[PDB]
Amino acid sequence: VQPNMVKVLADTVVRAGDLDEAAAQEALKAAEKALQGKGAEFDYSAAAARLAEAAAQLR
Amino acid sequence: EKFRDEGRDVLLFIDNIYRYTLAGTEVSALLGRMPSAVGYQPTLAEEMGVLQERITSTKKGSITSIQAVYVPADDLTDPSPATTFAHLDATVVLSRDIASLGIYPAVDPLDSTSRQ
Amino acid sequence: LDPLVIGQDHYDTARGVQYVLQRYKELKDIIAILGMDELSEADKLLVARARKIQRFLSQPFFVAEVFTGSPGKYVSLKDTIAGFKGILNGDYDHLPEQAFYMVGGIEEAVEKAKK
Amino acid sequence: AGAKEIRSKIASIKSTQKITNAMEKVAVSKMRKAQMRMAAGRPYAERIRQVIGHLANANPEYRHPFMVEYIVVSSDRGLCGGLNINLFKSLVKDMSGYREQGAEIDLCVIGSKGASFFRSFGGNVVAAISHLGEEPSINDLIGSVKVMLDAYLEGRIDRLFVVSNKFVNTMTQKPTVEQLIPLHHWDYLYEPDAKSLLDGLLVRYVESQVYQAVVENNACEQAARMIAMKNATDNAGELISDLQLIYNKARQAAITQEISEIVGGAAAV
Amino acid sequence: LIVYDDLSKQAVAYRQISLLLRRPPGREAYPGDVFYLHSRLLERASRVSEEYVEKFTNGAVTGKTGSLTALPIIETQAGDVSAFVP
Amino acid sequence: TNVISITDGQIFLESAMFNSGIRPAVNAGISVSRVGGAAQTKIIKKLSGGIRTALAQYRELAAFAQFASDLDEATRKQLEHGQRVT
Repeated sequence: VQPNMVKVLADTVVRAGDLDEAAAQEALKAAEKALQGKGAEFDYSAAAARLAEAAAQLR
Repeated sequence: EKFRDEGRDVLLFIDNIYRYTLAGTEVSALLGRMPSAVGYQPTLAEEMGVLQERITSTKKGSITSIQAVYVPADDLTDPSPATTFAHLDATVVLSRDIASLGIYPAVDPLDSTSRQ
Repeated sequence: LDPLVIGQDHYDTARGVQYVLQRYKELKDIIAILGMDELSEADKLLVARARKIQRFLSQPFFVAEVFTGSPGKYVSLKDTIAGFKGILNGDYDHLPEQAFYMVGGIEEAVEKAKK
Repeated sequence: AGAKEIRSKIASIKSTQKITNAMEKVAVSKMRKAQMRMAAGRPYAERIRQVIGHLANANPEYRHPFMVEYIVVSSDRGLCGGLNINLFKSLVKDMSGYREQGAEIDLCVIGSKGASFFRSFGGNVVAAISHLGEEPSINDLIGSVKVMLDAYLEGRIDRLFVVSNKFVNTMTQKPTVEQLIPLHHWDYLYEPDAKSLLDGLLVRYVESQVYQAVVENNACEQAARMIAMKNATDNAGELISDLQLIYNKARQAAITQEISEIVGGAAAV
Repeated sequence: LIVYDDLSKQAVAYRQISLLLRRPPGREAYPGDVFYLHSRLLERASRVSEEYVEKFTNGAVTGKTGSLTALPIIETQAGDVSAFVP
Repeated sequence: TNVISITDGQIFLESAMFNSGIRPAVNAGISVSRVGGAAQTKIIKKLSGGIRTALAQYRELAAFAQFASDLDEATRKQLEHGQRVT
């Protein structure tokens, strides 16, 4: 509130400690990855260049 | 040819040049001659040349010709269209779409062409 | 082209090359309309090896030197089997597709990739 | 074999060309629905930014951890004209940069095509959401956003960013990375304490930026799908034209062969 | 009004007679005058002027135009309109 | 196909290149001369070898050229040289 303006910044859902935590835990559980890996991802160029050439030929 | 010899420039309109080719195919079959590619007469190019070579510009006058062309099975590579296109100097294409807009004449300025 | 005439190593290498090229030929219409990016992760790897095999089959001849300028190459049966077996096993998945074009033996594809 | 098989292939490709032509206009229609949803969510975010600016300047007594020193958006379906590939290509440049610095990286995933990429190269995903509608709801993003906010409060993350495509124009989708967490004569009547208010508004601000990134990526997706189905319609036209030339050759050859057999049989009888 | 339920069957009957008479065959084994067969028939279907009717009837019928409308039927094979008789 | 089996090479003229403004529409990609390599003069033989490769480098990039301005310096210089030789 200000003397010449009234702003209501509403929320679409009712936030709360259980709902706020449950959605976070469900986002961990949804990432059910048997083998996490390492992240080195050394195949970057071999994959990026293959798709760069393939995507050019299509148009 | 008589009007050309009077010193004039003349217009010769042919209702359909495909029917001239077919009449030659029919006569060739009646006379028993051995048929050529796609069933046309063996004389296809000579019969077209005998007609088309008289239509020219000479020292006395000229004959210019407007010929309606039918394309069998929409195939531009068929012997009849292919033999005819060797003699044509210009192609005027009439469009149903241009006529729908109220423009007349309905010539398609993009599809129509000329060797001139 | 029989196991009792040429041995199992040659026979399986030749059969492996034909299987990859046949599967690549089946995908041609799909690749032409939708491009390579819509294929499965298995088909993408096979198409990449098919393109390398297809290029490694090329060879500059000693009678073709007048046409281009490149020197001719003679490749032994041992070197031929070793190159295609390595490409089928995936030993060259990192080298670029143009390194296999017009190079005789497989070791020359490794040197061409340095440029 | 002959003309019959070619005529069947032409009809098959023609039937496919008719729907890819329709799908282009459907993608344009859905692009406009996404663009109106992008504009509808702006007033809330700009006003929350205006409140935090004064509520932090006027209160030098407290500094929130977010004011002192990746979430990846992707599609759930096919027909994307390089949209996801151009984004991953742009991300790998910054992840490689973090490894030249020697820093560890945490990743969050939105959409089914993003999960498949990291799974094919061994990337460590801390959280993941998928199968969202073409018109998403902010309540689904709360989970994935909180896991990333907690990792900042726990000191596990120094900086956080949202990786998504931006709508430059209807013909240009730009892949981008935007920093999320690290951001005049009167004062407010703070009902609760100003510290309690700052803690809640900063969380609403970050969630709103992620929702805006997700909705703008969906607008970019429909624009990419329009181009892909336009290209598919044009590519099918070239195949139809080539098959028609092959068909006409078979049509002419069949007539020539039948006439040769009839003339050959009548010469013998 | 006249209906020819199958002009393609009339063409097949004329082709049979022509081949049995040993006349030279053309495309699809039809004789050189198969176009003239159907054209000679179909050009009779027409509308004639009042002067034609007045001349034909020796003035018994005046100020009226006569006509013959035709509805020939042809059968195609798998939608192929490029066949010789069609 | 019969005449190609008799002659010592062929010059192919392409309709697409001719309608695109390239009037001497020789299709370098498939046009070839078997005995002519031994026939060129020393000056044309030495300068032509560098030019046929430039057109080959353009052949793979010509359609894609409109969105190739942001690629590596090697691709951009090969394309720019290919457009000038064309």
